[PDB]
Amino acid sequence: AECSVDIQGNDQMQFNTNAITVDKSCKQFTVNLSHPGNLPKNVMGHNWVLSTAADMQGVVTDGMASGLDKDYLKPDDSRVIAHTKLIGSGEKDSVTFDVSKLKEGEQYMFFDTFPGHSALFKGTLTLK
Ligand SMILES: [Cu+2]
Ligand SMILES: [Cu+2]
Repeated sequence: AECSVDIQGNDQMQFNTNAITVDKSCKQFTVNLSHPGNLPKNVMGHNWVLSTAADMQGVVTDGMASGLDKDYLKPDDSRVIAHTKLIGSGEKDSVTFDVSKLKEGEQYMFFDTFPGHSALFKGTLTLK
C-alpha cells in the first residue's frame, strides 16, 4: 500500500484532508507538509503533530505556552508520537516515523499546535 500523505494548509486555515489512514503493512509512514500562502511562520505557521486523542488537549495547551522559539511544542513532550517542524508560507517539511509506534484500535489525532489553529486544523489518523 502507499505509506505517504501530502498535507497542505494555507493562510486561511484551509487544508486538504481531515482523515489519514496508515496501512498496517507500512513499516514507516511519511507526512509531507506544505504551506501555500504568503504569511510567515510567526504570523500563520502550521505544524503537523500526532498524539493519541486523549493527549491532544494537553499537547496543544502546553505547546501554546512554549512559544514560537519552541515551534509551539513543550520541550521533551513524550505524548508526541511524531511531528513536522512549524512552517510558514512557501516552506515544506516532511516527517517519517515508525509505524510500530501505532497500535491498531487506539484513537489518534493530528493537529497544528500554532496558537488557535487546533480549532480548525485537526483530524483522525487510523492504523488499518
Ligand atoms: Cu505497501
Ligand atoms: Cu497553523
